[PDB]
Amino acid sequence: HMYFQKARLIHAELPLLAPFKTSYGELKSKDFYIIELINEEGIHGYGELEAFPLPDYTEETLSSAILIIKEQLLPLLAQRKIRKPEEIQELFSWIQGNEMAKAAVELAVWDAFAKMEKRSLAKMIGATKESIKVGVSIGLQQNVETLLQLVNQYVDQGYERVKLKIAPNKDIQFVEAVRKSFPKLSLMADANSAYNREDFLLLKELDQYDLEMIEQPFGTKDFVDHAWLQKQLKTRICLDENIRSVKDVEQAHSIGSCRAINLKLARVGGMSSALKIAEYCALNEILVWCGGMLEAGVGRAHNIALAARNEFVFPGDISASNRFFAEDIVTPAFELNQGRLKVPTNEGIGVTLDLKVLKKYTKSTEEILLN
Amino acid sequence: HMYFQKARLIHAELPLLAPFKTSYGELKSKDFYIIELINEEGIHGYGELEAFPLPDYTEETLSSAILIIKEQLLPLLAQRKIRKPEEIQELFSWIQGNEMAKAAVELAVWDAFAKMEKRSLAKMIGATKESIKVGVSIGLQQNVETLLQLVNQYVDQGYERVKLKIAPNKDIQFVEAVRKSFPKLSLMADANSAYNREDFLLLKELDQYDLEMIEQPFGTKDFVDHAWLQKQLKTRICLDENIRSVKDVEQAHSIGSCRAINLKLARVGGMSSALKIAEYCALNEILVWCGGMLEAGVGRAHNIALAARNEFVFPGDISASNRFFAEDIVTPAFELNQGRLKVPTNEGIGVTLDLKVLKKYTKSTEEILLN
Ligand SMILES: [Mg+2]
Ligand SMILES: [Mg+2]
Repeated sequence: HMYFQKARLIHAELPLLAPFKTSYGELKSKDFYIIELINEEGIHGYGELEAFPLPDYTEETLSSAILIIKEQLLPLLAQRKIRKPEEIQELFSWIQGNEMAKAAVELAVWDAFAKMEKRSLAKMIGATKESIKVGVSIGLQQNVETLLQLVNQYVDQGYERVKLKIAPNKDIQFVEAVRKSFPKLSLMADANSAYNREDFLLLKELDQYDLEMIEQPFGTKDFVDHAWLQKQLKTRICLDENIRSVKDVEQAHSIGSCRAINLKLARVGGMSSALKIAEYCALNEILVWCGGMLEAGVGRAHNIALAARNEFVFPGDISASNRFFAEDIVTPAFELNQGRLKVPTNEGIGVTLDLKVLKKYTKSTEEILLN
Repeated sequence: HMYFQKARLIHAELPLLAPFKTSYGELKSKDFYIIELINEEGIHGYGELEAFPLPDYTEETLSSAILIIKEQLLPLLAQRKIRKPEEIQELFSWIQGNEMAKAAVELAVWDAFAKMEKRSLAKMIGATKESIKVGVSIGLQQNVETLLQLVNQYVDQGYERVKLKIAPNKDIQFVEAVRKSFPKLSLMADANSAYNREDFLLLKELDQYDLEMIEQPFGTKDFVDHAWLQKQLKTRICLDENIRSVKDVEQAHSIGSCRAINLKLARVGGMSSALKIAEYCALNEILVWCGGMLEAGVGRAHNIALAARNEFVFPGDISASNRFFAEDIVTPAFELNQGRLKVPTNEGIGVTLDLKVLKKYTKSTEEILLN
C-alpha cells in the first residue's frame, strides 16, 4: 500500500564506445529517460524509458513516449493508492500501444515495491538464480574470416551463446563457418526483417545448422508469412516487434507463426506483462529469452531480475556496462564472470545511481507533483 | 514536379453541438491540426491531423502525432523534389506506425498536386460520382422505443444506411426492433470491441437480421478470434483499428478474420494507402467503406473524394458539418440532399478556409521553413 508523492523525469545521454546500427540510423549514444517515482514514505522507484530516437524499430520514439508519460501515464497515478505493482498494467490497460512509455513508469513502480518489502526485485518476482548466462550479438561482417575471429574472442571470454546478424547476401556462408568450427556452441540468427517469402530457399538452408532460432525473417507485423515458414523448418522462428502482450503471443501461437519469443520488458509494457508472457511460453513449449535495448544501468538491472526467472533458459541480450558504455549511471558495475552476471541482492533493482556520473550526462530535469 | 517551401501548422478546436463519446472519454469538441503545405510556386496544400486527444482509439494522440510530424515527417520534405503525390508514402515507409501523422502531411501533398493540375482531388484519384450516399450512426439507447424514433427521423431525412451501436446487454433486442420495422433499410452494427469468444451465441443471433456487417466484435489487434467467428456467420465481420495497410488487409484475408473493412484515411496513413486498399478489397470480394473520425472541413473534403471512388458502395460515415459542428472551417458548407453529398469540383479538395471562422478557433500558429 503506497501513494506516489512526486515524479522526477531525468533526461540523460551516455556516450557509446562504438556506434550502434539501427534499421535506418546509427546510434552514437543511448538517449534515454529515468523515471524516478517517489513514495509518500520516502522510497524512490526507478524506471528507464528505452524508446529509440527514430521510429525505425517500433512506432515509439523517446520524444513522443516521454510525452505520453507526461500527458497520459503520470496523471493516472496522481490521485491513486497502489496496492500491487501489478495494478499498474490495469489502469494503463485502456491505453492502446505505447508500451515503452508504460514500461518506464510501471517498472519504476515495481522497484518501489520490492524496496518497500526489503527484497531484491529478482527475489520478489520469484527468481531463484543468483547469476545468469548472457549471450553476445555480432553484426554483419564482410569477411567470413573476421567473423570467425570475433566468434573466437567471445567464446574464450565465456559467452555461451552467440547471435549472428543475417542478411540475404551474408547468411548461409557465415552460419556454416561458425557452425563448422563451434559444433557445440548454441547459435541463433537474427534476420532483422530482411527477407521475403521468395527467399524461403535461403532460410531453409539454415535449418540444417542446428540454429537455436531465426529472429523475425519477415515483416515486423507479420504472423501469416512467418507461420508459412515455421511449418517448413525444424529451427524455431522468433518474433520480436509484433509481440506486445500475452494476447499477441496467443495469436502467433494459434496461427503457428513462431516457436520462440524475443521478450524485451520495454516493448512488452513492463514487468506484469513480461511475467505473464514468460509463464505462457513455458506452458506452451515456446522458447522465451530476454532481448535487449541498449539499456543504461537502471534498464539493465530490471532486465537481469526478469532474466533470473526459471522460464528463461536461453542466454539473453544483457552484458557488463563495459561492453557498450565507457561509463554507466549505476554504482555497482556489472562484472562479467565467464558468461555470467550476478543477480542483484540489494533492495529493489539492486543498484544505485551515481548522482555524480549522472549529472555530467543529464540534459534536463523535471519534477512533477502527483499530488 | 514541386518543392515545398514552407509548412504552417494551425492548431484549432471546434465546439461540438453534442458531446461525442469515445471508449474511455467524451469529446466536447474536435481538437485538431491543419497542415498547410506551401508550394514553391505559391500553391497551398491542406491536410488535417485527426488523432484523438487520448490513446483510447489507436496508440496515436494529437499531441504526440503533431510531435512526430514536426520531428519526423516535415524534415524529410525539406530538401526533396516531389514528382508524384504517391512518393510521400514511400519516404515515410521506413517509419513504423504513426499513420495518422503521415496522413495529415501526405493528404496535404495530394491536395497540392490536384491543385497544380486544375482538377478536383476527386477527379484526380479517378472518381466519377458527383454525389455519394452517406450513412448515419446511432449510439446506445436505453429505450428500444426511443431508438426506433431516432431511426425514423433519419430514414425520413434520406439516410439510406444506419449504423447501430451494439453492446452485450443492448444488442439483439434493438437490432430486431429496427429490422422488424425497416425490413429494407441497410443496417450494420458496431460492437466497439465489447465482446469475448464466450459471447459468440449473442453474435450468432444477429446473423439472421440481414445485418450488412458487424464491426470489430473482439480485440482491436485480433485476427484469430475474428476469423473463428467469421467462419460461423453469414454476416460480414468488419475490422477497423488493426487495419493500417494493404498488407494488414492481406493478413486478415488469408486468416479469414473478416469480409469487410472500415477504411479511414487517417488510420491508414493517407490517400496512396487508402486507394491501394480499396483496389485490393474490390479484387477479393471484401466490402470497403469510408469510416469517420469527426473531421473538420478539410478532413471531410478529402474523405468525400475518397468516398467518390467506385469501390465504395456502402454509405460512409460522412455528413453535413451541421450534424456535429455549429460552425466549420470550410467555406462551401456540405448540403445534405436526401442521403447524398455533392462531390467538390473546385481545384484540390474543392473547399476554402474561412480564415475568419478559423481565427476564432485557432489556439496557435507555427510556420516551418523547408528551405
Ligand atoms: Mg529484431
Ligand atoms: Mg471501431
